[PDB]
Amino acid sequence: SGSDEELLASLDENDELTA
Amino acid sequence: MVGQLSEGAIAAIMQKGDTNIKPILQVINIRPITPPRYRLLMSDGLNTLSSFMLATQLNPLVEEEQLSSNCVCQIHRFIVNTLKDGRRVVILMELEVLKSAEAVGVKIGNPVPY
Repeated sequence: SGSDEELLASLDENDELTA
Repeated sequence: MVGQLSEGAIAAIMQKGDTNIKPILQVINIRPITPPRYRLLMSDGLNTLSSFMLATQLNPLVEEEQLSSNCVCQIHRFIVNTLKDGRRVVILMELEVLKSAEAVGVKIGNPVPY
């Protein structure tokens, strides 16, 4: 359902774009 | 007892993405993934889904064991974020604990991972 990393990246959509 | 939970809510959030619902869900388990941020495996009696994260304002509910494995809760406010890979993350902003883990006593039904 998602790595912890992309879950945490989802809190900051700018970070999610390049994760 | 699966009729005590909002069966179909997990599929509905994952598909329609609407946040105008107040689903009643069972907590299966809770894990810090980091000021700790808690990740929850939740069940609607039909499915389980682990892409749930608790707003840190609600951390005391976890730390004082009111939100804990097998408790039943009702979500009153949540946000949906959709990742590049198509996964959807639910942030739980407000909720009510309806029945303690101790009062429920079991995992309700036999939900399968979404």
